[PDB]
Amino acid sequence: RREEIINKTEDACEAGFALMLEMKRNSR
Amino acid sequence: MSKTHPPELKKYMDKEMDLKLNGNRRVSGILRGFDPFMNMVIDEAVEYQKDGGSVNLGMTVIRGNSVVIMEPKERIS
Amino acid sequence: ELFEKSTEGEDLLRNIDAHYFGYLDDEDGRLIPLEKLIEEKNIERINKEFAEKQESTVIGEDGRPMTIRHVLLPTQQDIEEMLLEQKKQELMAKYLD
Amino acid sequence: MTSVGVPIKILHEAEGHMVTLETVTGEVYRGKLSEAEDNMNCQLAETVVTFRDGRSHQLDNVFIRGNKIRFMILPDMLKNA
Amino acid sequence: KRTLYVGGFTEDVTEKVLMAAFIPFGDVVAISIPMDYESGKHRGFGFVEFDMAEDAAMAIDNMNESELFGKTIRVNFAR
Amino acid sequence: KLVRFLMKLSHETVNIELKNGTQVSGTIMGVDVAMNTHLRAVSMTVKNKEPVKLDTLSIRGNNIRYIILPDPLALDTLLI
Amino acid sequence: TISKNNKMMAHLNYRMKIILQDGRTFIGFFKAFDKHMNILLAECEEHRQIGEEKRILGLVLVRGEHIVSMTVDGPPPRD
Amino acid sequence: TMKGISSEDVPFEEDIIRNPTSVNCWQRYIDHKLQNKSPAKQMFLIYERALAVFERSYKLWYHYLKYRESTIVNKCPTDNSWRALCDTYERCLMRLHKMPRIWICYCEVMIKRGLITETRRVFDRALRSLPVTQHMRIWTLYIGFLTSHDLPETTIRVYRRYLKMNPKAREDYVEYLIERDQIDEAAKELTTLVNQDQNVSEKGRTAHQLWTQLCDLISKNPVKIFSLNVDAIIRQGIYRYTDQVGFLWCSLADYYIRSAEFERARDV
Amino acid sequence: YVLKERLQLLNCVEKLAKALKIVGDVAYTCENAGYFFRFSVCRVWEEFLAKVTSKGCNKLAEGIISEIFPFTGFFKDIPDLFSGNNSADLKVAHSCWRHIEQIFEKLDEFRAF
Repeated sequence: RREEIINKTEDACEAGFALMLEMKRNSR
Repeated sequence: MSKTHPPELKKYMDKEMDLKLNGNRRVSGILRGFDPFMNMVIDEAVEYQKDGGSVNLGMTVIRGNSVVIMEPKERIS
Repeated sequence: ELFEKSTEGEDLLRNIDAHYFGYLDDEDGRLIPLEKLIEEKNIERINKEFAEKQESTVIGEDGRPMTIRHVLLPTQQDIEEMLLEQKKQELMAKYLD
Repeated sequence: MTSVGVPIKILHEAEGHMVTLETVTGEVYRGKLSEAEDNMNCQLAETVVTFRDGRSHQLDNVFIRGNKIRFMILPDMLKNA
Repeated sequence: KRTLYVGGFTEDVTEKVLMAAFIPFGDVVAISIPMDYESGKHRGFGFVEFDMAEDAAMAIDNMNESELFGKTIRVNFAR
Repeated sequence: KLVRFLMKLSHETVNIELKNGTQVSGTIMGVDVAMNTHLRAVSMTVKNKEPVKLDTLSIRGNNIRYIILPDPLALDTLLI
Repeated sequence: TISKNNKMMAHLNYRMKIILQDGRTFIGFFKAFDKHMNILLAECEEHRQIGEEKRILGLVLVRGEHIVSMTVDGPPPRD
Repeated sequence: TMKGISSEDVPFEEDIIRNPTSVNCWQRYIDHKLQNKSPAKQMFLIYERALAVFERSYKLWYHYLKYRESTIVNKCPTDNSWRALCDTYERCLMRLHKMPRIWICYCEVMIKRGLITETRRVFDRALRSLPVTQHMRIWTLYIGFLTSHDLPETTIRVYRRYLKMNPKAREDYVEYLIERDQIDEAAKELTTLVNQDQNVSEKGRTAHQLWTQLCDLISKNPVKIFSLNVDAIIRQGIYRYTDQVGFLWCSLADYYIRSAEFERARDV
Repeated sequence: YVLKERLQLLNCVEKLAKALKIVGDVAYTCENAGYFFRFSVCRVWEEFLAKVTSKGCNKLAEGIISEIFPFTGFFKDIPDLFSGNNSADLKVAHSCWRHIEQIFEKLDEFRAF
């Protein structure tokens, strides 16, 4: 779980921040 | 699986019958024998030869795989 | 895990209701236009795969109008006299000739 | 469950009716059949034999061993099965 | 393969009703309903023999788990 | 083992001999180990009979007296 | 044709010819297969060599061990 | 013209006229007419004539309906000949509506025609008409037809009917809904599964494993889910599931991070 | 009430089948009665309207509607059902049909019971 929980919250940032950039552009 | 039992030989055993052999030979004999190998045992039998007279066969054994042809004199009931 | 092993060692009739028989599912009607769209692509799909190779009108069982195509046919009486006339022709032909 | 013995089911259906068979000696037999075995041994009760010239004889019993024989002709009724 | 076992029917199902039910599937040659001698009524089961084995197979594939007079009948090959 | 040759044996041309002094020539197209022999494009030469041609023939391999095998068939790899 | 079940089914509904150990030739329809190569032959005709002779026959079952040669060649059948 | 008699099947026709007593008199006629290798249009007539006498015979109906389907099989399913076959099943069902094979064969024919809108209706009739003990033969076709197509809204309503008689299929309903991206409905049915206290489901999953599949589904799809207080259910896992508290706090934050709600992610 | 009325309606279906000389268990259930209505009662009714419309308007005898109307045996408890005027008798004939049709409409709703 030490390896599970870190690496699966890393892609979560990747999926999250990719979406955040789409939101930050659509606001323009 | 299951396979099958030997025939109901009891219905035909101990009767008097004539037997036929290759080469047109005739035998008359009483039969009383059975085994898992399905051989035949003949007793008090007499042979009718194609090239001679007749002789009496004393307690005769016949291998079951070789020959099996029978003619009985008593009607089955 | 012993309960996970417990099944290894080891009633619909009371729930049938008006919803089960579909009395309470079809008042909406928005299903049909979606069904239509899939239904036509099916017709095209079978055509492409194949390309390489009295009436009565009545209210039906489900309340929606249907049609019955009753068969019209000679019943036994009409065909009985039809074969009668046929067999008389060959009999009289054979009797004279 | 068991699913085996398809010819045996057909062979059981052939029992009780009349069969024709030929032997290595060349003559033809006609007989009524009611005995069957997995090893193809068969027995006929009441039988008529006819030779390829003009002689015929009647036989009350004939026993057939399934492994040193020519093949037998089975009744038509089996086609219904 | 030609004889069927029918079980689970109501007391109103007579031999004529089973004859009526199973005739749709084929020619019925005989019906046998073992009656219980102590009660004078049937044991809720009866046999039906068809002329053709194919007709018996069609009877199973439709009549098994059918309702006959409001009770679910079981139809199977008589062992 | 001999069972490997019978199952692999296909497409080649062979001459076949039968118990009644009969000779057959046919090409094989079959895949099984039980020696069941199926022939296509067949020529037949029975003892005391005129030769005849057959489009297809099927023979119980156990009945065959002997089979004659063609030159390019490398039997050594099939026999192993 | 011989033994193999899937091949057996394909050859059905065709006219098939048989030759046996005694020189007779037979032609018949068949719709049966035993994996030990026993087949049921229907509507058969036999030819005999003394001269020449032909006989009309009843329905037959054949054992593959006796069969010397078998070939398949026929038009659409009769029922 | 409408009249015409052969020279060769007149004995069978006359035999029926004198012996109107059994299907066998027609079967000898029908069986004879096939050995002649006769035209299909004549066969339909003899069958419909026989079925005018013996309208409750399942054998003649089943044979006739399958003979129609046999001779029409070379025509495209769009053709009106396949429509005429369905109208024949309606006339058959007006006698044999309690025989399941006729309903099944009718439904299979509707699938071969490829129509959807009233194929579903034929199925709904079969359920009303047959005994409930026969319905499992229908449902495995009915659901199999629907789940072969991209028909989410219809299949939903038909499944929640089906699960009233076979609730054990709810596992397969969830798997369907996930494949059709009905994630909110799939999570609704998972909660219905987790609310059942049986130690294991028929797919071999215990309630804790079913609840883990819910927490998986619900955290990794923040945008697609609306009916569930995702935060509330995951905190109901920090409660009770004391052996995975550290995992579930991260799983709750993972949900918010995927929602891009980074402020509430920091709160968690 | 629904159970009671369903039984009395099925007795009318039996009475209707008797008037039609139709033999069979058509009154056994609403489902049997519904197929009886669609296949048999409606067919005979449409076969009546065809004779009126295709011929009865201008090339059949006056009052023949009193002969060709099929359900006369069902309304046997009404005397003088048809007066002998095709232009008028067709209206009461339609009124007779709505009485029969209303019976089966009620049954088709009672099938759920």
